[PDB]
Amino acid sequence: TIHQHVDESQSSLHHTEKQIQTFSTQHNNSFQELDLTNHHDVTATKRELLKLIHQQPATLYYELSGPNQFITNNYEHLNTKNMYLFSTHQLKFKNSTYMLKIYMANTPRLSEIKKDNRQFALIVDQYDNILYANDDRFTIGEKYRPQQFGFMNESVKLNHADHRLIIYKD
Amino acid sequence: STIHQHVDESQSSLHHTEKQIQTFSTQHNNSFQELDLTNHHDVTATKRELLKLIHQQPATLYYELSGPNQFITNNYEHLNTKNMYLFSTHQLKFKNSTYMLKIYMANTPRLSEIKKDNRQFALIVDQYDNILYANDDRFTIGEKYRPQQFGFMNESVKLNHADHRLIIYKD
Amino acid sequence: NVLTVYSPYQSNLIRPILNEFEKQEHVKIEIKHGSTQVLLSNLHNEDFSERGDVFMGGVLSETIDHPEDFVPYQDTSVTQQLEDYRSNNKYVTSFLLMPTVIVVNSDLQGDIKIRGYQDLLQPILKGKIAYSNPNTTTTGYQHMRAIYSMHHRVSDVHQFQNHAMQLSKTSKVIEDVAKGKYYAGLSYEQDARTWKNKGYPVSIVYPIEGTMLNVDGIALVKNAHPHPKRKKLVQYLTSRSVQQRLVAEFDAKSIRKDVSEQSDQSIENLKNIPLIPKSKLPDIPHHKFLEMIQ
Amino acid sequence: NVLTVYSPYQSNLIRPILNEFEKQEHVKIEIKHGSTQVLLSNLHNEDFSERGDVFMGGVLSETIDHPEDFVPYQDTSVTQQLEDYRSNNKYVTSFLLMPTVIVVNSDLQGDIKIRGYQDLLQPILKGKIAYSNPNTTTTGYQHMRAIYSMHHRVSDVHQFQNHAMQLSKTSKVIEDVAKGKYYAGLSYEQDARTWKNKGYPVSIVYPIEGTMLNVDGIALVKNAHPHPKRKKLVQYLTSRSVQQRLVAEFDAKSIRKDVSEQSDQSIENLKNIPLIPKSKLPDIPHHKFLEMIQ
Ligand SMILES: O=P(O)(O)OC[C@H]1O[C@H](O)[C@H](O)[C@@H](O)[C@@H]1O
Ligand SMILES: O=P(O)(O)OC[C@H]1O[C@H](O)[C@H](O)[C@@H](O)[C@@H]1O
Repeated sequence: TIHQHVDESQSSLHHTEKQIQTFSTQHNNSFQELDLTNHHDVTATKRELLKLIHQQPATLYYELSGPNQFITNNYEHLNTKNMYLFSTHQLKFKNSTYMLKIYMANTPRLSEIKKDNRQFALIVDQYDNILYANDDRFTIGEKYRPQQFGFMNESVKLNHADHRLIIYKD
Repeated sequence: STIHQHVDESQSSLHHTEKQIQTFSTQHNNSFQELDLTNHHDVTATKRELLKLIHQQPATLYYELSGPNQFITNNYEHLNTKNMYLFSTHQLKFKNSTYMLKIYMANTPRLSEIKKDNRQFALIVDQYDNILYANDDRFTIGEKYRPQQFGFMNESVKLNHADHRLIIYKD
Repeated sequence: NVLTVYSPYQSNLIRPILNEFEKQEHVKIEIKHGSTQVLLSNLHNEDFSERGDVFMGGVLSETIDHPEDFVPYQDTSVTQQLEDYRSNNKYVTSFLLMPTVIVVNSDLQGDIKIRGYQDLLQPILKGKIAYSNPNTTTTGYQHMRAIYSMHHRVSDVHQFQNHAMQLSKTSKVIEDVAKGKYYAGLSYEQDARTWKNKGYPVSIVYPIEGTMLNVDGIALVKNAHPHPKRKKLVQYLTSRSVQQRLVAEFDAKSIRKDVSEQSDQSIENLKNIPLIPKSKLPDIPHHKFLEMIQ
Repeated sequence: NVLTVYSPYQSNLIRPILNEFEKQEHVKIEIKHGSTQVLLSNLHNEDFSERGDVFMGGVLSETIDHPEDFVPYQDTSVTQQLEDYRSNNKYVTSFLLMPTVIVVNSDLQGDIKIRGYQDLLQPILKGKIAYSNPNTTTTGYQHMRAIYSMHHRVSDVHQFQNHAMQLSKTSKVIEDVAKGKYYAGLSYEQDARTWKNKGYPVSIVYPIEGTMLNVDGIALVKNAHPHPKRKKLVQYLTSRSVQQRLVAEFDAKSIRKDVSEQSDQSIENLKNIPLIPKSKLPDIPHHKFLEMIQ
């Protein structure tokens, strides 16, 4: 059912967001000793980021940007504008501050319920801005108007922001 | 509103678009043989004819006229033609060399509207089940459509210009 | 709670700015898009209780036929706006400077010279140029005023209209010119640049006989229950930071003296555009001018 | 009407060439994908009447446990194929040469030296390397023979297995190494190059102790109604133009002297790969080797 899938995805997203915050807090002291102009410290940072990526169910892409680096696991250069921006952090490294952005392209559960159940997913803020979609009739950055559509839908609020996850079936 | 009505309307629209291309190529055989595409005036005259051809039909069409020194196109946004329906390919005799003309269909209003309003998607496949057009993200142009693998409400018809089938379907 | 905005602007220009105002002031903004005069006429027949709050876009200081549909208000930042273009209309606040332009398809042009309104009357261009309905749009109406201002001849207006194809929507002109349906068209600066920046073969021409400059305005709509943040919205739209963002991200021309222009490319700055001087502008009122050229 | 092909190959390698055979011979080809031994075991339990026609991919000349499920055939193209890699198996025709490789994630590697199987046993790599099931896959099985060929020690095979994570699918190894879940993995050349060419941080390592070369084969499947064009397909797959296309468009290593062996861009041709010589290759039959290392 849509209701069962809405609960599962919200719990999975809330867990994933807690692990990211726990990761950043527990690596605060470690990152301040790593200078990202050194090839060893870049490798050590990539190892920690990729380890974090594969501890979560969702398909996540990180972007660590600064003066000398644009470090990412988006090796195929997929358009991050079509992804859910999930967290943004300014991290203190030995040599400079670095911005860490984590994007969610999908989750295995949302992709499966789209394939097997034709249930699509939207993430919108309190002003109806579309922040995530896996249905091509919706574009991230545009407005969601629920009165324009008649699909069975159920929504739940995400904990990390004033965002709503909407799972629907046409 | 039905799939049956939309397949008939889309098939008629596609046949009309293709017949304008065929009539254009037939009627412009001798005209192009007098045009040298290394002359900028003849390039302008060719672009005028191509753009005029585009706007005599409803579908969103992109042309590619390629040869020595030239790649002439109205794909100004550099959209990926691999995600478009290759609709016709012709070798044209110009004064200075032969030039290949390809016409791609990115979409047509009839297929785009029924996708938005009715959630009815469109496939174009050849006799070997190669996907030649799709507006559904679960299907990729160049891959195989395996009918035995889906439960869709669908209706199919053959297009006149090739061994292609238009399939309109709904979940 | 919802603040409704009437606007002939394209969504790509105002939706981002209005989205930021939504987040800052905790209000949802709904936009009604349409031709300027169509929005104004529907607003006029709309009952007092159901009307929106703000009208932004179009030459409001000169084409509002029903001033009783609006509330007098004046932005406190008027003293920071360019003196040539401040509003003389109690109901309107100046917002942006928008040059009207001729758009030319460079793939179709060839050797055809198109430098202004006179070049458009070449017999080679008959039926191959487009414009929008002057009765319903700001752009079509302002262009007819520019054509009339050349020699003050209604025959020049009629000669062009019999030479061109009239379209219902202003944005349809730039789309069909950019896509190669017409050799040229009558558009405005921001719409022309939207399609030129996407790669379309669009050349932007400021008519040499005199370019009509639009002073876009903002007006409060007279309704039963005005939204408590609508005057704050007017302040926001005329603030320096927002005007600076409009020039930086969208190449717009600001109404404020403090904010600097950004043309470099494509073209032009305001000083280098052959604008119709304020003394040559026809002073015939909107409705009366439209009926005169009917 | 339909010619059914069993193949452990990835679709990206064989679907294009089989599509060209479809148009050349006016026949529909359907592919059944899966691990090599899973396809063979399911083929064995598949009812005689419903079986497919052709098996392509995998080391068929050495890992077909049920020869009664296939029909002997001789490709007329053998005289142009490399003499060291022709089939002595009555049912199999040699098709391609596929080096087995170690794939290394260059984002994770750092200073960890990885040049062969022995380097994979470094304690820092414990639990961070992956391989596919040797009982069901060609790739996992061939790698276990390569590890055994080092010193002819079953303990070396067990030592690696206790050090690595076993996956069910061969292509899951390269995907999870490329995406950063594992530091290294046991894969094959064509799969490794597919992900390296997509931009993933994949380094292809030919084990310094001896690289196992796979002689991929083609076999006709024993069925009730063989497709009349299947022997033409075998000739097609071993034909010069098709082998040349596989080398040019897909960087495969041809079985034929005839095709020019174009090795550059990424990674080696055959001469420069430290292949396990014919004297060190274990001659233990397939099933017996699997039980021995159990
Ligand atoms: O469709 P319209 O009524 O012509 O309005 C669309 C645009 O055209 C004019 O040129 C104005 O400068 C703009 O403020 C207006 O948004
Ligand atoms: O999944 P598998 O059984 O490992 O088969 C996948 C591939 O691996 C092997 O290395 C063979 O060289 C290929 O012919 C085969 O297609």
